[PDB]
Amino acid sequence: PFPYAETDVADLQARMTAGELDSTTLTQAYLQRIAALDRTGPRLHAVIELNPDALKEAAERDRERRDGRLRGPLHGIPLLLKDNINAAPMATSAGSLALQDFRPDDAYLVRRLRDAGAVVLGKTNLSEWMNFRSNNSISGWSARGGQTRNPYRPSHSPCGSSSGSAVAVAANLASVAIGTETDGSIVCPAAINGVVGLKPTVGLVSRDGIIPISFSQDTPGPMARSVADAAAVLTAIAGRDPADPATATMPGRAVYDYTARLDPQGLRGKRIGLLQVPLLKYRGMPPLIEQAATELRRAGAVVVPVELPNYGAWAEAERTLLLYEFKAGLERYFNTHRAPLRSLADLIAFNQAHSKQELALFGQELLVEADATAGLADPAYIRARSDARRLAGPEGIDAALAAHQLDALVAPTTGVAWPIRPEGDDFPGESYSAAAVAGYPSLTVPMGQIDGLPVGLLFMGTAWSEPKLIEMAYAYEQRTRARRPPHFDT
Repeated sequence: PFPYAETDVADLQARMTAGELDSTTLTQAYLQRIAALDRTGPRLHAVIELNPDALKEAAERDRERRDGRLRGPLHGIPLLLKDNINAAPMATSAGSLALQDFRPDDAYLVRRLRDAGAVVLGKTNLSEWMNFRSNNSISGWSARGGQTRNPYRPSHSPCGSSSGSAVAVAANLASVAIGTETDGSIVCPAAINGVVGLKPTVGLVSRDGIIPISFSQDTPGPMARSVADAAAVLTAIAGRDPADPATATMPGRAVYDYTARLDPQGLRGKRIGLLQVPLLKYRGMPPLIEQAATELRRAGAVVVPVELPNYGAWAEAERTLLLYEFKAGLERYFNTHRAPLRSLADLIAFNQAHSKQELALFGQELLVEADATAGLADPAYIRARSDARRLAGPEGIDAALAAHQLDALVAPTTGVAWPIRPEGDDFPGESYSAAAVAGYPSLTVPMGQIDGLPVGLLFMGTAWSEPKLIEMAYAYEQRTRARRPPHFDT
């Protein structure tokens, strides 16, 4: 029995405050569990690199605690970081062999987490290049990290690209983790691995020190077994950073503790739109989404059916903006952090020179396509960026919210995990693209399982609605508690 299985941040903090546990002992527990499950047994491959300073940091936090000098709710809490997020002295590789020895200084959000007292356990594997390398890619695979596996059923996909962070949290390999989303990359693997994932409004959390895809859509976000844990993490990482102009665009930026929004009455009087989307009829879904609507109502919410007409009509425009933004953003990142690659051409050339190890399972067609883009002054890009955002936000989520005076929209996040195959992902559908493309907050909470595989309930709101989304998600979670632990089905 793993003694800290399913234990919240608040409870770990309580055990430490009482002296029954400390950071060093807790960190040792996770390290030993990683040793037992990650590259042997079920071979989850969630962790791409351990932090050589993890135990040094744990010991520092415990020494501080013994002097009665705490940093807050995350003091001594071990967590994992997706390996597109800079954190010394580890590499930040995006899963690529080209960056296996590239060890840039801490990302802004990592500096914040460390000052908050969190212990960085290590980095987690991801779909190589945040799944922007090929349309034939296999989710959760990278050359440097191998194949991340779903702990519910290790033959099946963890989704991604925040694959290792989702898996690690679900399998109790750390307390909490950080992921990043461009479109789906937090909430998809969170849902698929039966955990909570929160993708904030773009700009709430700094993107500085993260290997980027999209200035318009990218955001880091917390991944955790519970909403309370996710809220604690968000409190620590939210804030303005002059390095990231997107964080200057937040109106009424105020010091805010999101754990104050953990109200079991948080759904009373709320109005929720149940999105009329194809995933409602996904095989096995109707009983779950029906039960979820019912539980929302039992918690005191009003739940009404709502359309988001032409859901996905931004797809073409989004693909275009991502290609352009990936080239421009990556090349800027490589320059800023003095990486050993400086261009997308360099990366493409590296991969061909290392084809046996990098290109054996699938190609790099999307890298090539992005590299072909003329740059950010192309009016085609400008129009695509503007169109995608307008369709998904003002004309999508906002129009639906306004027309029915709603606080949030909900839908099943995605379908269930699919077999890991050389052919690449057999993707079932999504309801998270609107929020990702709008740059608006979304949050997935476990709502049950189909055939023993987790499914999530996705909440979405307008820009800067995280406090309210968190209240509503928490109130839902507390009366359902639909997460079950994985048990590594064969």
